Amino acid sequence: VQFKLVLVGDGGTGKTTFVKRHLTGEFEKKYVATLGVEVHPLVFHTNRGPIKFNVWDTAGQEKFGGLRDGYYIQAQCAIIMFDVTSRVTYKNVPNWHRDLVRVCENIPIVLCGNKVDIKDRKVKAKSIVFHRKKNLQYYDISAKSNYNFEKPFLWLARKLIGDPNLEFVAMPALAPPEVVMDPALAAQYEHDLEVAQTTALPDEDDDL
Amino acid sequence: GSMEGILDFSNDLDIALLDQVVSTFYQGSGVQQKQAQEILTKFQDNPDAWQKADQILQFSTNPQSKFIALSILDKLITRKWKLLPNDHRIGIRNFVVGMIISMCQDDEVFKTQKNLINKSDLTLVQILKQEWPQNWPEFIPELIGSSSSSVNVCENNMIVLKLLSEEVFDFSAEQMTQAKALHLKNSMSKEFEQIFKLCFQVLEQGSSSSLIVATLESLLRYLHWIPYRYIYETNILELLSTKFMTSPDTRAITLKCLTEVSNLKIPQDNDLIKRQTVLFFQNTLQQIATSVMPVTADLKATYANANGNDQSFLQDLAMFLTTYLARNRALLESDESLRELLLNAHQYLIQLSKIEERELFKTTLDYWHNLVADLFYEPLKKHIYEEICSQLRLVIIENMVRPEEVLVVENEIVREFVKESDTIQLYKSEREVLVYLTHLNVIDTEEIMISKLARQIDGSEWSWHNINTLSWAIGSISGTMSEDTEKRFVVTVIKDLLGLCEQKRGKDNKAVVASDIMYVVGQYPRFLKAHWNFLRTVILKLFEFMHETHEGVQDMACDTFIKIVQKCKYHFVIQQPRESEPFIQTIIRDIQKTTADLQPQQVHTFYKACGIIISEERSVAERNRLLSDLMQLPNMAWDTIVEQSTANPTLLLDSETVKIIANIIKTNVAVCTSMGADFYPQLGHIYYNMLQLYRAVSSMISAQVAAEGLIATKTPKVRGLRTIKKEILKLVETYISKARNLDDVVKVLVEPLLNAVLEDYMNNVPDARDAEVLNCMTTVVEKVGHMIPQGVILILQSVFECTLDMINKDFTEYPEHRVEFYKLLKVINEKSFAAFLELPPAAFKLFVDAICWAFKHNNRDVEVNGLQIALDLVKNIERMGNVPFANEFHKNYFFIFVSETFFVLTDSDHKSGFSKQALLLMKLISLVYDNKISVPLYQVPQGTSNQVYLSQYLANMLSNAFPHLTSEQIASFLSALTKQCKDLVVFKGTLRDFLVQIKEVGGDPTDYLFA
Amino acid sequence: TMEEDEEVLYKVRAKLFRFDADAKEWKERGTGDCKFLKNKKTNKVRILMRRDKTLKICANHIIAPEYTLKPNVGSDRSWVYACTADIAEGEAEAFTFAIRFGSKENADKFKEEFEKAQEINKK
Ligand SMILES: Nc1nc2c(ncn2[C@@H]2O[C@H](COP(=O)(O)OP(=O)(O)NP(=O)(O)O)[C@@H](O)[C@H]2O)c(=O)[nH]1
Ligand SMILES: *[C@@H]([C@H](C(N)=O)c1cncnc1)n1cnc(-c2cc(C(F)(F)F)cc(C(F)(F)F)c2)n1
Ligand SMILES: [Mg+2]
Repeated sequence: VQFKLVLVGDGGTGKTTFVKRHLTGEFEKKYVATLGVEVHPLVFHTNRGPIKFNVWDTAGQEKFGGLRDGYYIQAQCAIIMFDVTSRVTYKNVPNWHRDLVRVCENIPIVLCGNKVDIKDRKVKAKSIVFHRKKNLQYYDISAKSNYNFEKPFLWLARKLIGDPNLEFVAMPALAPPEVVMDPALAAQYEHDLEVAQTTALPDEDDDL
Repeated sequence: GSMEGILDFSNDLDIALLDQVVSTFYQGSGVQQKQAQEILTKFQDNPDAWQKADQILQFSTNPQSKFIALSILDKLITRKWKLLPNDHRIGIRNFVVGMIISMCQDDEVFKTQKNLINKSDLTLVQILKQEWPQNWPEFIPELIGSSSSSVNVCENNMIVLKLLSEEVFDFSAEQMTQAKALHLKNSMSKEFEQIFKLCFQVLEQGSSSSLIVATLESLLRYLHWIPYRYIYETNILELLSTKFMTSPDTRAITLKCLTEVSNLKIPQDNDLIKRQTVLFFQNTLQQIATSVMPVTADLKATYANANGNDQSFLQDLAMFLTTYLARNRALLESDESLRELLLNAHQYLIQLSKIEERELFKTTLDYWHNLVADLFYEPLKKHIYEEICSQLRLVIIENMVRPEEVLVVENEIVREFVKESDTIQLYKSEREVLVYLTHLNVIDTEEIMISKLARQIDGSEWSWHNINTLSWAIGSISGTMSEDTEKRFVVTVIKDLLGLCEQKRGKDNKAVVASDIMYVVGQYPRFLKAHWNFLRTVILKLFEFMHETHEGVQDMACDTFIKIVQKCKYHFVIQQPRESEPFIQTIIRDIQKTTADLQPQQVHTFYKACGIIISEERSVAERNRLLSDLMQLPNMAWDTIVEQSTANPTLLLDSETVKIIANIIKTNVAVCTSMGADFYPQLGHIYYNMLQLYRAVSSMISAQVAAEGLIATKTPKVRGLRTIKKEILKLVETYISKARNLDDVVKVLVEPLLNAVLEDYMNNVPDARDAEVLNCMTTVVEKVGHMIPQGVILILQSVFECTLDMINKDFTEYPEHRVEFYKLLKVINEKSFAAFLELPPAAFKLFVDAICWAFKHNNRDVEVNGLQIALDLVKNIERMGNVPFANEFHKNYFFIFVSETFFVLTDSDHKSGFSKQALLLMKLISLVYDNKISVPLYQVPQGTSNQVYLSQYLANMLSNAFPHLTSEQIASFLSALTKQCKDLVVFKGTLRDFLVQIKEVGGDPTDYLFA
Repeated sequence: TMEEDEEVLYKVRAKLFRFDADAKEWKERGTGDCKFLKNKKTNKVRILMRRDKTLKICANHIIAPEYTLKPNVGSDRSWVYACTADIAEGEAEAFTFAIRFGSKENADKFKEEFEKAQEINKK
């Protein structure tokens, strides 16, 4: 039960950071431009079963665009991403959209305005209307704060599975094993643990 | 494995190997996929891959492989077409044409290869942009002709025309020069009569839906630009509004066509056109009622059910109705025979407005705001819409979104986590419409609200959702009623809401109802001001909630307190009748009791609200006494902590002491924020010891880095010591930015400040420098810089070079220093430019470097200040006129700024700054074309004008940077650009025309004569 | 769900990290409710933690008695400890974990409860 999801938008808007948060739970602060595309599978557990997305995280910087619209072939859904701290990225949303629906003419598409965590917002809420005429779903999101991070995938999953009441459910939790530590490498986990103890956790001013 | 073989072009291409790489990319996974991807990218990027295109299209069995071949041609056509020899051009044309014809005659390919035929049409369209009509003038005639040969070719011709209209009218601004865009637009316009014929015949004929839907999709595009006559002087509106509304195959595209038709503004004097605008609306609404849904249908349930394309049809319908009615409802409001039409349409909108779908609601709420604003001003309209407005009151009141202020929520009623900002704009838009609807009929709004309320008292309708949405609505209409009706309204509402918290017991009930009363009372300050006995009771009740164990209620009680005080402060400073003292006196006396269970942040808000009150007292002597009373606790704790720091300066080790100091300083910051200039006596009380404590904590931090390494700046202890330093800086900044007595700022504050902060900043290691030092200095320079020229010099010397070295190795480290640094250079450059003149020549050169380094950031905060500094700096040098410093400035730096500006304009990585980059460049060029540079810019024959040398420098500069341009392109560009250096808008157009030409070969040099 | 055969001894909101010893950085793994669950049938106590809105497991492992909570150099509200058999991602991998809480009180109460559990598992 798997669906091809293409992710598009200008460079720097936070596409790869958004996926990676869903893959691993981490927040990558560095900007390493995506080269062509990166494919990751991503599974959600719903009350209607598991749904699997094959996420084609494509590249926003033109000089890294690779096959460009060639990535869109046979996509079943998509996310268009812009950055609400960068007006230029909203203004290009119509260009990504044009190129996406020339290849994929009838697929569910979400428009996501990322980085609403940043105090100085530039793309005002009232100004975000492109999606109305094109029947896109729209959400404010932040990959850094997780604000609404799940809503694009919950929406798409409802549209793909055909069930507006589909919800995410807790995966069942198998008993964990009773493993005793290895005395051969017990003198070794002094070091691995020393490093981690003296590396400071990121973002110590956060509420958590 | 051996997938990389296709990258070797020595041999011929193994098509079957190509196809295996492709299917490994699309259909594979993991590493083989990731490796096939890199192979295909390298294959595509090869400047000769296009030659392999026709053999991939001839002999391949993979549609994806052919797609990728076409992407390779597209790249070649868009960027390098005119460098091809003419024979390859026609070969490529005839190949692409022939593959299209060939695919549209094979009924099986036509059905199953839609993606590949679309890609081919787009490729053909790329060839038209380059070749049509000047080297292909019969394209449109042949296309019309060939449309009779087949139904598959006619259908596909529509796709080509749709993609052509898009590329010419909808997406040409950014991708073509002005001149080329005009040329293709005029060419399409000239040949549209014929195109319309084909499209109108197809639509009347009526083959099958597949051709129809494509002809309509093309029509959607034409309507963005074609003349009104093609719509109103034919029978095409009757077709759209009737025939194609009935079939659901065509109904979606037709509605979108009718929305575009709507949106135009009609010639507002012709009775015929007006009647036609009415008729197509009347036809459309009859087909909806009869063939889709009657006006009573439950569109909320239909949309929730999400069968088929319902959700999209309802959205398109909402967009059609709102679009047409905002433009044209006046066509329906006077003729009595049009009244049911007007109202049925608005009745559909009432039903659309009950769907649960935020974004769809926002779309309809925008229309309702347009309506009710019109009805508040236009004479004789509102009675027409009375029953609509009555229904809208109920819709809005039952779907109020939670306001910012209401900090409780359900998951179990608990506290918020996050500032819902997708909700902030909605609430405001709901409030605005509801406030208008209350003006339009205040009696009906009250009756709705009081009855809904009567039916909560009864438990007849009780629930979290219902009492809340009602309460938020009741709050949101503050200021629409008369003071007298308000009086009786609020009384009733409060009486009823009090009854409700006594009935609904349990910890979750009482938190819901308490948040609702706080919201409501906080929203009616006019009432509170007039009913002092009630105001006093409200405040005492809020003080009570400050001891509540439910953290949501408690945090809300603090915010409600200061929200009330911002509006009613005057009533807390005067002595009220029947009161032994101003109420401020009672609040201050009891502050330790009132605030004892609050978190520190909430304590500081409480003190901030007391400062708002104290600043209402304008007798200086009485204000300063209130201020010292308010500050008694933090000042006794301060006087204690400072005798115990001076005697044996080591107690500050103590993590508890550190927290205590920071909260003292944060308390002063809170009170200073609301008292402003009036805070000065309190600041003077602590200033000298505070600056000594600053030096003392600075020593502690230094000594901990020294003993533990850089990692010490991550420890709780050192972050706490730095918090002390940051808060001291914030307090000083906060005071200085509101001070009215600048003479005291300079004579009392500034010198001890600079002695305390600047060397400590300069001689710390980089990871221990606080960027707040920079922010503090920026306010100092902003507010009194003009009075402290030697102080500004001193600031530069201490922070300029050492900060630059922190931030000039990449664009990412020390982000906050970066931003604060360019903010400080900006203010110094506009207010104390003399500081830069006394800079040594080496350091002035680092300053120019610093400005240019900012241009290259993508971080907009930095970039924009960089461009502004550069512009202001030019103005500053120009103002010196003809003197040595300015002439040596031009000799040394003029061409550095021209070329760096040109770099960021053309590298495609700094688009956000185009407008300011163009501004800077036009200023620079204009300096030379007004002989405001009184010195030769060169080291070339003597007597040469600076204008001639500038042209020469720039032609050489662009020739080496863009060697694929011809000399004539460059020369025409510079001629246009220099001629337009007093006309920013045209200058910008000319730069945009250049940015287009540098992306292709063979740009036409006459394009720069466009203006 | 596979949890109704268990009793909740302790719940707290936390943020969980996993140390990438190759990159030498901590990497967040999830943010949600951290629970101590005591198996009604075996009396074995585990940590189970789920992400807030996807509800995805981000920690599932026995609160072994061999484990020891250490402080992290940057925080007075966090604990580092090494885990040999965590199944949140599937195969029982080994991790160095850090878990941070809203406050230092939350962190200290967690350490108390974590240690009590170790005694219970000591049987
Ligand atoms: N403050 C904030 N920053 C974010 C957020 N999401 C992503 N970022 C930041 O945006 C920057 C770009 O990261 P990235 O996810 O790779 O963006 P991208 O669109 O995938 N880049 P590309 O298209 O070139 O491959 C990073 O620095 C990242 O920390 C967010 O939600 N909030
Ligand atoms: C009900 C009840 C009570 N008799 O005060 C109560 C409920 N919770 C906690 N403590 C007491 N109740 C609920 N809310 C109020 C209330 C709230 C305000 C305030 F929101 F603070 F403005 C004001 C008033 C008053 F001014 F007294 F009407 C009452 N009472
Ligand atoms: Mg990316």
